[PDB]
Amino acid sequence: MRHRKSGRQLNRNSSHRQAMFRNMAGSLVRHEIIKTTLPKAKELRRVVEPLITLAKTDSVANRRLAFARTRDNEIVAKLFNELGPRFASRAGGYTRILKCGFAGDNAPMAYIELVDRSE
Amino acid sequence: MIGLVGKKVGMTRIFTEDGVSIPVTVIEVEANRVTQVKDLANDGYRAIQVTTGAKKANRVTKPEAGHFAKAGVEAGRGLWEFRLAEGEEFTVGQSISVELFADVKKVDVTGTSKGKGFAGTVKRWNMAGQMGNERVTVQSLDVVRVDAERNLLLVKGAVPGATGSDLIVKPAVKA
RNA sequence: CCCGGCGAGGGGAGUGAAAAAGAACCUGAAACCGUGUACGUACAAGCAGUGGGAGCACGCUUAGGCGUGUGACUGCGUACC
RNA sequence: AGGACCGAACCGACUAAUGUUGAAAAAUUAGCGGAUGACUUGUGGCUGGGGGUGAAAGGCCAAUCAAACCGGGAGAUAGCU
RNA sequence: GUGAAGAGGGAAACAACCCAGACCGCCAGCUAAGGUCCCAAAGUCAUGGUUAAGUGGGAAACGCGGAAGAU
RNA sequence: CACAGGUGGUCAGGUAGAGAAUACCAAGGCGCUUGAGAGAACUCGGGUGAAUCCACCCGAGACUCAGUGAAAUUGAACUCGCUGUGAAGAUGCAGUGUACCCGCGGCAAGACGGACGGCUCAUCACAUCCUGGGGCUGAAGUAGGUCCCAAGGGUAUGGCUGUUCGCCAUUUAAAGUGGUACGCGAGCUGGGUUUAGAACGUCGUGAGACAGUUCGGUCCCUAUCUGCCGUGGGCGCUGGAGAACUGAGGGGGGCUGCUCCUAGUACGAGAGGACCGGAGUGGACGCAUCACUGGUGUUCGGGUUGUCAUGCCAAUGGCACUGCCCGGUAGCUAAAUGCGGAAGAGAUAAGUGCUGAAAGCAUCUAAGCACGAAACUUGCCCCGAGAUGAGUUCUCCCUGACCCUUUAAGGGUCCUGAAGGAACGUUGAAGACGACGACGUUGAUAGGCCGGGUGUGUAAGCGCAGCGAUGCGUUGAGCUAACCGGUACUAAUGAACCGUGAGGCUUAACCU
Repeated sequence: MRHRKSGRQLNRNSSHRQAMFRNMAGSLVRHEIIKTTLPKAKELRRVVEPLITLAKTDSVANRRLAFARTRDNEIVAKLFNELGPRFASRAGGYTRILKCGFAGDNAPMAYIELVDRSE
Repeated sequence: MIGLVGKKVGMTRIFTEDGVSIPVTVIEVEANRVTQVKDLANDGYRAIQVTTGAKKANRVTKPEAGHFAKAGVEAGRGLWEFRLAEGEEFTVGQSISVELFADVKKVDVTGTSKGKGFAGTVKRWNMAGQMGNERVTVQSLDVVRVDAERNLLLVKGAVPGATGSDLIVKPAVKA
């Protein structure tokens, strides 16, 4: 503990944290833009980027894994058809964080979106 | 006599011909070049300042850049001092290799303990206070192998601190 | 009329002798909370006051040494029923 | 048929902890005990203060009992702060 | 006799120890106990003596010793 | 109090279920009154934008827990230690020493915090006891009494007496003796008294009390400063600033069993029998590490019982302690060890000594004049110039102008804004909060990706066999958070604030 540790404390149940991560990832892949605190945005990016990278390759196993980790038929249907080819030539950095001004001393807020988000 | 400064990279085990496992620590010892010489007449005592590593010119402060340019040497990551044993005197810009420890077989290692949170009385003494960010000196340690071309030094047992820390190796005063 | 949020509240103009009378509304001190004016305090030990005591701004006899606030230091100093 | 056994609701505070201006002027949590019998409970009424009640702790009688509250004796009281 | 009902000065401190009974004010001088190296105001004053252990600056009986005292 | 506590009856479904119990579901109700903010009027310096009328945001002063806000207490506090006196341990009296001002996290030498009694491992003496190791006592054994690093502050029966109790008897692992208010009645309790009800009677004008009666019974509060440890904001070391060290002072530990030969040598008639501490070998404790020897590792894989869902299977996700187990990445620990407590030196009590008397002897000393015990200090590991006596060394920067006065450690205005720091982001092996290391386009600081490593175990699909289960090649496959070397794919942009503009007075030496 306190040495070479990844991930904030995030005091809560592990299952609740996983459900929250899945919900935020689904929201991001659906709307391609979210407003949330910097730690939450970073956690969402960390949890979603592996899914996007896996979705780059179209296969039955990849689709099944995405469905298992997302539990949304519509979301997986959207994936492997648009996001894949859109970011096929890009390795990493599929999401960007923009500072939307302010709390400053209570909790920061920022927008998390895709590299393009359109076109 | 004089000690060098190295960087910890890792620790592993070494097997001898007879088949004995001895813990060793990976320490990279860059050639320390003397930057300043302090004498009795001016500074009041005999000493030599040693610099190791390198830093980007952007982050190097102008006073430090001027001090390094005075000695005509590249700017390093820090400065260290060692007290001479009334022996031969070095000169500014004289690079020092790791050959000195190649014929001593006994060295002492000084490092910085890794930081840790507040510890209870039982944890510390078995008085509460700050743990880590403190000196750690280990003596009576014998160098296992010395590699001049690789600048790699091995010492029996472990050494203080974690990977990437800076340690100081000095001749074993006790004898 | 303006700021304010199309509220509350505040600032102007007017009425009002007076708004240093605005519905918390005659006269308006203290304990308590902030700002400004002048001074002491980051090498200095105890009922925190008493005399001496260099200065710091101002008004005085328009200097000639007085008073409006402070004492760095120094002799003395174990509150009341 | 069990003052029978295990085991829900339910009942007892028997034990430990939570607090002693508390969440409550005696309550809460975790175990323990009974769980067809001397069981419990919804509602209605009776037993009244030198008294009633009390499987006798002189327990309880409106969060108080070795004799409760209100107004009068009483602006009471020997001694005392 | 003091305090009880008296201030002040000295004994380093202190209520019973010594001098000393404050009407008030004045940047004056002289005494008592106590001091005159400093702290702290005053002779590092003068003469005749004991003292080598800091006894002074804490001690009984007893043959200089006796003599061991409190973070 | 919209309280967390209490309130009597009826409606009583599905699955695995003997069950109205257990776990999830049908219709229905909820995600809880602390977890989380805007730009906060106004004021300053700025850059950006069509050339008066200005518009956008940053770096700041001005709110901050998105906050109302109570709590016993409080004569005034500028609230240090030691020694002596004191109605008796003096933060306040006399003498002496130390300490920069104001905060934060822990430990209580103790504040006589505040409103009798013993149950007391942390600093103390007797064997102290919230359950480590011991040494002695011609101890018959167990056991007492004597001693160490030490304070089980929850507990026996009893004489002197009042009981746990102040002296002690039997004591076992203690039933226990005071320092600190016997550390707390800011813990408990009465177990006998003055005090929960009886209780012989008392000293006592009375108050006040009877450590005297036989049984005794219900005792309250949310760290105020202070001492120690660590860590912060301001200021000063005299122009400012960044680094590296000397050093006045201060911090804690010097434990202990065996053997090899040295040497069965010396000494010693014989018996007897070392100095040798020359080298290795154990245990208690301290620093540090995870490659090795065990755990955790609710973030990783696999197996499995019930239940809801993906329209059904295969296969998955949610719940049942992480639903229950096999493990286990990095990290954190000990159940594992590299080192440590040196060697040596100074002065030492006792003791051992070169020449040597006074007083033709003697003798450790009178003259010349030397060693030495686990005692003391260096030597071993250190911090430390707030040491105001404020140190030493190296380096970087400012080289302007004008006006006025009460004409000097003077004041004011325009411009300049150096080195350095802070402001914000990535962040860490730094972290309660501060603070500290590295980077910010002149880049691997963080995220992801590439290949590898560890872990887990034969993922799904396909065709065959078994008329079920299930197996075969696909396949040492799939997945892998924290590990390794690169990748700018993404985020740290151009920037802006403080901080200056030649540095006071006196004196000695150099050309004027």
